[PDB]
Amino acid sequence: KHTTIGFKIDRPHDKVLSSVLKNKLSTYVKESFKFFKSGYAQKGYLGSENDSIELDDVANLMFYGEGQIGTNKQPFMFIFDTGSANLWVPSVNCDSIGCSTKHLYDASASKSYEKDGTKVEISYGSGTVRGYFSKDVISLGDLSLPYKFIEVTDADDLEPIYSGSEFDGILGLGWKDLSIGSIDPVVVELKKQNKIDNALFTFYLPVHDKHVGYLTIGGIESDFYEGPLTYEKLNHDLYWQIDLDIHFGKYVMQKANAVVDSGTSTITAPTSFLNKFFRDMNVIKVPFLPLYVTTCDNDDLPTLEFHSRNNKYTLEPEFYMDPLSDIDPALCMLYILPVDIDDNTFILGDPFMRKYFTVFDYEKESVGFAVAKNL
Amino acid sequence: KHTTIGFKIDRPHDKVLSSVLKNKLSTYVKESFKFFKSGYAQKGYLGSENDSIELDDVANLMFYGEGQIGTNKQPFMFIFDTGSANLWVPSVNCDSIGCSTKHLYDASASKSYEKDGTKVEISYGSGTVRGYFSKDVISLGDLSLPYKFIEVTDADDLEPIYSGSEFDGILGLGWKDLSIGSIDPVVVELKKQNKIDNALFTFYLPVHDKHVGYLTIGGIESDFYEGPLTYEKLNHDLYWQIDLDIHFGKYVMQKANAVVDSGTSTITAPTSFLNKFFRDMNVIKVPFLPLYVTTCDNDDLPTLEFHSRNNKYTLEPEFYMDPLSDIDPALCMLYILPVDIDDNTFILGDPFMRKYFTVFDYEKESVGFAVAKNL
Repeated sequence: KHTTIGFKIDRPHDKVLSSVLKNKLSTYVKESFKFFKSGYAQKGYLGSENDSIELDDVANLMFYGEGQIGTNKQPFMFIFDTGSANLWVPSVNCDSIGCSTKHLYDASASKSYEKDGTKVEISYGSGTVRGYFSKDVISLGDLSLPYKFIEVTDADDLEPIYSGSEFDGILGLGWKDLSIGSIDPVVVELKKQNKIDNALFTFYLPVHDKHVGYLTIGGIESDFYEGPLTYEKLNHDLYWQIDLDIHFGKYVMQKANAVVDSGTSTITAPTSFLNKFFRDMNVIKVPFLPLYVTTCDNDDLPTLEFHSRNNKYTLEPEFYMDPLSDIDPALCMLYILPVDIDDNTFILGDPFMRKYFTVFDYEKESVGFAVAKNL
Repeated sequence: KHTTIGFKIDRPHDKVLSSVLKNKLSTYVKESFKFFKSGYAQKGYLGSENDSIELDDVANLMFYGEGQIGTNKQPFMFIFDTGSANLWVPSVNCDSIGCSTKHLYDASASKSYEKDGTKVEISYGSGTVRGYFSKDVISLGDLSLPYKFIEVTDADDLEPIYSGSEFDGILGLGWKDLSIGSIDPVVVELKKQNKIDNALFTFYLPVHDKHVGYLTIGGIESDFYEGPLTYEKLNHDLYWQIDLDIHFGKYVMQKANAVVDSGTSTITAPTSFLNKFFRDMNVIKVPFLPLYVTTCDNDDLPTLEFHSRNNKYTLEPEFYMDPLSDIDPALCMLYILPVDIDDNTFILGDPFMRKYFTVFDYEKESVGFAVAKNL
C-alpha cells in the first residue's frame, strides 16, 4: 500500500571483528576476558579517558542506492540522517578531492532543474559542507517530487569521513533545517504535495538480518507488527526523542531523554550510569577495542525496561547480546555502550528497533512503538 | 676495620612474576605486548587513571639483616631502610595475627631494659605500626649501644606485607624528623657515643651473589669500589636527596630531585617525563600488571645520565632491564617506573645501587657514589 524502500546497513563492529581475525587478535580478546576472570586485578575494566567509546564506534550507516534526481535519472548513494531535515548531493562543480570519486549532480543535464543559487552551508557531527540551493525532481521508489535540496560545491571540511565513505549525499529524516533556510524535510514535503497519505515514516528492522532495514513512507503497514501500537509525544520540537524512565536492572534514571535512532548501532547510556550496571553484570571492556564482553550464559543480565506515562517497553538480553562466534561462542559482545551526550540522554538504537517496529509521525509529533512481526 | 653486616635482598618483581605464572597469565602478557607494539590502535600503551602504578606495593625492595637487642641478645631480622629514622621490633605484647610468626622482644628477659612507655604510631608506605618506646642494648655486627626504640604491639595495619615477608622490624638509616620523633637514628647515635669513626654508612651489592648485599657502618671499605668516589651535597634536610640534571635519551630534566633509597626496587621518574621516553623506546605497560616491557633486542635503549654540578653518573641498559626468562626470554622488563612523588622527583633505587657503591654521610650531609668493584 505505502512506499517501502529497502536499505543496507554498515555495522561498525563488522570491521572490528574483521580486524581481530585478520590481525590474529582472538587470543588477545580471550585472554583479556580470562584475566578479569582470574580475579587477579580486583575491579573489572570499563575503559579510560583515552580508552573510550567514540560516536564513530556506534554509527549504523543506512545506505540507499536507488534514488535518482532529474529528467535524466541521475543516480546517487544516500545515507539516511534521522537528526536533520536536509537533503544534499555533490555538484558536478565540486572541486574537492573528496568529490572526485562520487556520483555528481549535473543541473545542466536535467530539464526539470530549477535554479535557486542561494549560498548555504550545513554542519554535521562529522563536518561541514558548503554549496547552494537547487530544485529538481527527486525519485524514491514509486514516489517523485520537485524538492529544494543543497548542491554541494565544497566538501573539504567533511574530511576524512567523506573520501573514506561510500555515500554521495545525505537524506534527512529529521526535523531541523541545518541551514539559514527553513526547508521542510522530504517526508513532510511529500505530504504537502499530496503524494503520500500522512507525513510519517516507519522503520522495520528484521531481527534475522542485521544488515538490512526497511523504510516505509506515508503510512503504517500492519503486516510489520503484532499487538498494540502505542504512541509517545516528542519532548522536543526538533528531534525524535521522548521521555522515559529507564531501568537497567536495579539502576533507574527517571524521566530520561530517549533518542530513537536506527542510525545508532547500540543502546547508549551515560557512562556513569552504564558503568554501574556493567560492573554488577561482570561485563568488561577489552582494552583499546570497542568491545564490551561477557559470558553468553550470564544469567544475571536483566530485561531492560523503559516506562512512559502510559506504556512499558522491554528489551530482553537476546536483543542486546550477540555471541562472538568466530572468537569464542561462549563469549558475547554487548550492544549497550557508554555515550555522554548530556546528563540524561540515552539512545534507543538498532537493538531496540530489532524488537520494536517504529513509527515516526510528524503530524502527531510522536513516535509509535509495536512489537515487530518476524517475517 | 669498619663494621660490615650482610643482608638478604627481597625484590618485589619476583613475587609479581611468580603470581603471573601461578595464574597462567604468560599468554596474557605475551599477547598484550604483541597487541600494543603492533600499533593497531595507537602507539600505546602506558597505563591510565584506571591502570596505575602504586609505588608502595609495586616497588618495595627489602634489604634485611640480623640485629640483636638485650643482654641475652634476642635476634631480629631488620629491614635496613634509608627512608626512615625509627627502629622498631615486635613485642611479646603484640597480639596481632601477623606477629605470631615473628621474633618477639621480651623486655623482662633483658637486664639492660629501661622502661619508657610513651605510645606512638609510625607509618611506612601505605602501612602503620603502633607501640611504645623502650630502651635497651642494641647489637649490630660487632657494635653495641644503649638505644631508644619502639616495641610494636599492633601491626594489623602493616598487612599484608608483614605476614608475607621475613623481616621482624625496621632499622632506620634516614634522618631525624622532629614532626615524628626526637630520637637520633642509630648511626648518628653510634658516632655520638664514640663507637664508630664517622656517622656514615654504605651499601655494596656484589654482582656475584645477587641475593645478598653488605651494609658497612662507620667508614668506607676500599675493597668495595673502584675509581673515584665523589660526593653530592643533599638538597633536603630530611631525605637523602640531591640536585641532578637527568637524561633519559634525548629527554632531559633540569634541576631534578633524586632520592637514593634502599627501599625502592626501581629507578622512578615523573610520569609525564617517563612516558615520553617509553613511547619513543617502544616500551609498553602490560595492562593491570606492574610490568613495563620491550623486546630484549631493542637497540634504541640508551645509557641514562645523571649530571651534577661537578660529576656525571651513568646507568647502562644492562642495569635497568632484565629478560623475562620464565615468561618469554625474548622480552625484557624495565626497572624504571612512573611515579609522581613530588615535583621533579626521581628515586634512585636498586638498579642504581647495583652499579654504584653508595655512601650516606650524616656529617657531610651528602651522598657519595663510586663504581662498585665487581672483579
